[PDB]
Amino acid sequence: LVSGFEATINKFDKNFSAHLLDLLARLSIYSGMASVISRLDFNGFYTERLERL
Amino acid sequence: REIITLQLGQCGNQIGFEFWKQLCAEHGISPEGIVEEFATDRKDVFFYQADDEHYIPRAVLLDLEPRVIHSILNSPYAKLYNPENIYLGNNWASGFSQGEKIHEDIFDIIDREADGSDSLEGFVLCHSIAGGTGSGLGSYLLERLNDRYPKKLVQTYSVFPNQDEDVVVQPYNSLLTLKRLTQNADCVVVLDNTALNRIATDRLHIQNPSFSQINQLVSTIMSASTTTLRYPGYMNNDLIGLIASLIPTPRLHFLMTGYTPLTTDKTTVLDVMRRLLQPKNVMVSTNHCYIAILNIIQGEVDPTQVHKSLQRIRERKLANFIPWGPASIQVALSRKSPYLPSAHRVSGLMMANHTSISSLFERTCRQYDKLRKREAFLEQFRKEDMFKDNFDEMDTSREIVQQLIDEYHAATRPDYISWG
Amino acid sequence: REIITLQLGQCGNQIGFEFWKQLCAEHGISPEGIVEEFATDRKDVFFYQADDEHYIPRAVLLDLEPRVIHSILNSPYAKLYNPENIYLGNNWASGFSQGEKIHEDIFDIIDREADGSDSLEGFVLCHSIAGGTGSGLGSYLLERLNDRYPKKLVQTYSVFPNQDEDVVVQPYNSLLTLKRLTQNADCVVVLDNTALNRIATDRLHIQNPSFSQINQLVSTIMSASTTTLRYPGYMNNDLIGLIASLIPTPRLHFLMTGYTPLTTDKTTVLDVMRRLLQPKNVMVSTNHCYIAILNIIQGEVDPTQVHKSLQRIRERKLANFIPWGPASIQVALSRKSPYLPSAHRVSGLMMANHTSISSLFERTCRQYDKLRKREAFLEQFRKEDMFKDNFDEMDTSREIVQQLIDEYHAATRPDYISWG
Amino acid sequence: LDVLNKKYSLLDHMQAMRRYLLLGQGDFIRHLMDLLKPELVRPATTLYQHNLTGILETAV
Repeated sequence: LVSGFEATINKFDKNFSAHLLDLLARLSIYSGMASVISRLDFNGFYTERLERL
Repeated sequence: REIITLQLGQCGNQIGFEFWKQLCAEHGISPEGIVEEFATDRKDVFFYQADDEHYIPRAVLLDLEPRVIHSILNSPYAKLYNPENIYLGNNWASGFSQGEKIHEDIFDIIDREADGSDSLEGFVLCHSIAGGTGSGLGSYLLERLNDRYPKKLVQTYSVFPNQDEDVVVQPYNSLLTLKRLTQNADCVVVLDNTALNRIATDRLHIQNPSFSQINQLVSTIMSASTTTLRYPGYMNNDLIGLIASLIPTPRLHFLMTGYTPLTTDKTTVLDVMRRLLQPKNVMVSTNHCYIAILNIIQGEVDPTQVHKSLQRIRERKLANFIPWGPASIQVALSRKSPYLPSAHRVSGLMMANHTSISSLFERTCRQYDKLRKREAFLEQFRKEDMFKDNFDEMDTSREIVQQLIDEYHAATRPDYISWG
Repeated sequence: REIITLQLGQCGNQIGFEFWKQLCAEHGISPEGIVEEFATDRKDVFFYQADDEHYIPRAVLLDLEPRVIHSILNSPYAKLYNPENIYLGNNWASGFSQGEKIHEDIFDIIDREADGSDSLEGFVLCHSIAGGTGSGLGSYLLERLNDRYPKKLVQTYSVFPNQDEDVVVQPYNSLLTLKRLTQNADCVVVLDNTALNRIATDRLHIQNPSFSQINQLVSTIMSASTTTLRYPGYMNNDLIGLIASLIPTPRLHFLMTGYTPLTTDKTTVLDVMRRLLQPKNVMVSTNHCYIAILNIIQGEVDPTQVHKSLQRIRERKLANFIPWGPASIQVALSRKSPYLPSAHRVSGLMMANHTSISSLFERTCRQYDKLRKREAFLEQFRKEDMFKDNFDEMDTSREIVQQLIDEYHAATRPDYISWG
Repeated sequence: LDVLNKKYSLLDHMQAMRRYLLLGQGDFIRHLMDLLKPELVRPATTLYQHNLTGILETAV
């Protein structure tokens, strides 16, 4: 029921957060050409959820 | 693909008629229905390609005790469209019951137009919140569309008719209709006639013909919202692809509207960008925060600097998106259509999911709450008592909208890694 | 940056209207408000860049029982500016009480114009000392600006209306208003209509239209004081940088005015320098000594022998600055603006902190003192008794201004290594 | 003389070298010091150079 639903939502939430923070951080080493990274993170709330570097 | 327009209520039929006259002037069609020699864009999103070599518009007019619909009829834009879908109280319960008794033949009108199309993408509804004849009837039939058609999309265009404050049964009808808009609708476009009327009285010297010019404003917003579908563009030329990105949760699906020119009687995209973020440009108006913003800009401009403008707005550091989400302003560019003369052809629009409307929801909630406490302003008609003797539908709408207010406030905060 | 002009009182509104007509003729703007093709300097110090492609001036007009403001209104320079800040007794206590009762909506006018700007640098006040309707009201609202806005700067342009002697309640109003000008103002520009009227009757054959030509003189002094801000120069293009250098102590902040051409119907800077030090050129007139002198010279000259002229004036050995301080004449050069024909375009001005005005303060003090001793010339109105039954505000103003006179005399002497 | 005066510019562009590099336009320098108060008074010796060039591009 929700033992099938919430399990997938929780695991996919955590997996998505990890990999997406990793994409933005591994593009921060490049540059300028630094528009994209924290343009997807409009300077402020969600400057992060997991700290980088 | 092909999208059918349903208009009901007196205000909804008025703004729909204004929109259809707007697209009659916009596209290469006569007031007769025939295609012209200045037609070639896509004309099958709102106009049925009919067999007369006429692009006959898909306009389904429904009414309950009509008055202004007769004034719509004796005009050359009521024989612009005629695919035989033209059909002929003041409370939510009364309109609900009157829609109950005649639901079959007008639903047959809906079915005839539904199989009449080659394809179907969405039913978009012209409505006015607690408009009298529209209210109740529109909620009931909205439930019947969501019941009978689970494969299709429902959009609702709704305005709140208030001459800067007010009807004492209006918060009840808005609460009940908002319950239906929450659980039977996929996207709801909500406007405030108070803020639009104040901006309209400010920008010009219109005070008595305010409603007629408001029809022009709503028609331009509607045409600009569907211009990328009507005209050959790149992205979201179905309704659902346009609707999908702004909504993170199917209960935050109520969208704030924006409009850049404050009167229309040559700039870059940077200027209109830093304009339209600021609430002098918002026509429908803790600190309440955006979840997601979508912008559509239509004008004659050189976009070699939209990326530069995104650079400048990014590091001007004006606005931040939501804690839990890595959201972003979503931007599309289109061209302003010919065949209407408009000085300063740059015109911008924003479709944005904002939590600020929750406060205005709570405003209506507070009004309904105080009238619920006093019980001398529910006005005790027999239709309301016969429809629900216990009035527990108001309690259900109240608990759903209070969960909505809590979900709004928790989505504003980082308590959407948790539940609220 | 952006500086808002507040004009109140009949004399203050008159000289403000003359100044705004002066800048209408000076800059490339119509009597309509629109920018012209002879505009390009900075036009955002006094004119709000409005959305009409009009540089609409920031002119806040306040009044109490207006008479001449209606004559201002029916003129093409009262629709030059209209950002909706136009609003519609003879004692200090009565004007204070009448400003008390209506302070909210005109302070809302101030707040609307304050948030209406992109930025704020200062509020500059047009005033007349004991002008009747202006007095009391201006002191009260000056206190309310200093209370409500501690981050902004307040400048006061004030004239003393006296037809070479006189009102018997005028020394009381000047004493009380001067108390407010001491503790609620950052810089006060004080002029004498007696000395200006005598020089005006001397220089030409104007005796009946003296006040109208005095408006032109005050408008030229005001425009020359802000020319380096309005036109692209080098230094002190904010108000505060201009104000900062002349003031060694925030109670000696009352500045003597000078003006080089005695009529305007080709010289070097040396001549106008050795001119303007001498009191034939001072329009507002122990030996009382300058603390600091600032000079602004605007004319069509070739600016290198200014260092040579400083050499010549230094060793002509005319004037010495203050014992305790290593002060210096401070000099700025600007250009006289086009679009007004002026024979002999060399025009000089001095802004100087002088102790001589202390004597004139003492003159008013002596007048108030003798009227305080006789007590038949306070004229006993009920507003004065109701405002203060004990009249201890006059005693507070008197002790503050006597400490000011002592501070003036001790700053003249080397007793500002000690305290006085 | 004329090949530097009609094909490129020599006289017009030297004026701005006076105005900015030698601080010959102090309106420019005053508002540059006003608007760029926090990023200077707070350490920017760990901040990449292109950001300061980018904020200068709108400061002028």
